[PDB]
Amino acid sequence: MDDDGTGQKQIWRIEGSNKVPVDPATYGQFYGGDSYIILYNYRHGGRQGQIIYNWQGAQSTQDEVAASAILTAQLDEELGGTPVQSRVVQGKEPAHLMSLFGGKPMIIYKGGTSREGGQTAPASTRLFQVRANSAGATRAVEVLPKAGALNSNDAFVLKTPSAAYLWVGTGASEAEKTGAQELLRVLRAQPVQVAEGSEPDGFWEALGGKAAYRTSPRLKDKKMHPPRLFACSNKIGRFVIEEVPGELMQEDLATDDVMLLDTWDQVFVWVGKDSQEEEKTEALTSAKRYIETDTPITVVKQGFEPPSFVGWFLGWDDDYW
Ligand SMILES: [Ca+2]
Ligand SMILES: [Ca+2]
Ligand SMILES: [Ca+2]
Repeated sequence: MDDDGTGQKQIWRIEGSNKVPVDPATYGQFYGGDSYIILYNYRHGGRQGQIIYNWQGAQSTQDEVAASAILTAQLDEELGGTPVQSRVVQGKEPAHLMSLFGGKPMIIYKGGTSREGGQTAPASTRLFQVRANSAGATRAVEVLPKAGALNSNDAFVLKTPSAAYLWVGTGASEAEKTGAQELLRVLRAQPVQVAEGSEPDGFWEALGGKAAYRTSPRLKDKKMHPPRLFACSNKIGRFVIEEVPGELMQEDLATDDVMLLDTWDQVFVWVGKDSQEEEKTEALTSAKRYIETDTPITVVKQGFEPPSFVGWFLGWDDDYW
């Protein structure tokens, strides 16, 4: 999409059965627990156009997904059936959508709203994982503030009532460091700059104590064969393996299948709890063959993943399943 993302946009959040305007001063910040509709009006190549992006946060509920479908059909009809329509799940945003925020990162908070609970309040201590893709599109995703949530490949922002830290993994890019700084501007906090390996005591204390975290030779590498994830299933009646594009999200791990994560110097074979034995056997055979055409093969089970695996994902919830 050659359009530059600087057209007029309106953003609404699904709240119950309605779409509700988002504060225009916070465009670019979204709750991961919610669904949104973005109406983007632009002009490119001498012609006007409109796109509706329907963005589904990773923790948004089925009720909100269904509500969004009604709301977008309504909007579509209101506009006379003119917009291009695009459905996007968190982590799978196209470059064009990432460009709508003036070069700022997409910031994804924990929580959101629901019919029952209303708007959740922010935690007093917060941790965000800041990751950029190869193209430079940057996401700052809120996670639980524990030492184990860190990964060497990315930048992190840690905000507490009394302090703020910008932790920079050895593998973190300048886009990630910049994105972390933009997040800190939104949080209205001035950071202590912390490099991986020289953390001050206050940093670990703020996280509830020092602990091992998500690291490996490849996670620590700054240069970047960037890791590829594959879904392995025999559900269609024969065994096949296909790639999972976009940012690597925990939801991409199919609990009824086997997943291959190739980090180049290692291939993980992740076994879903409801996957059949044959899917593991064939995934192991396929992985060995991939490797041999041109390296550890590490088997991991759902719910028992090692930090070296979990570090490649953008956010991880220990109680996801
Ligand atoms: Ca919600
Ligand atoms: Ca990174
Ligand atoms: Ca299966």
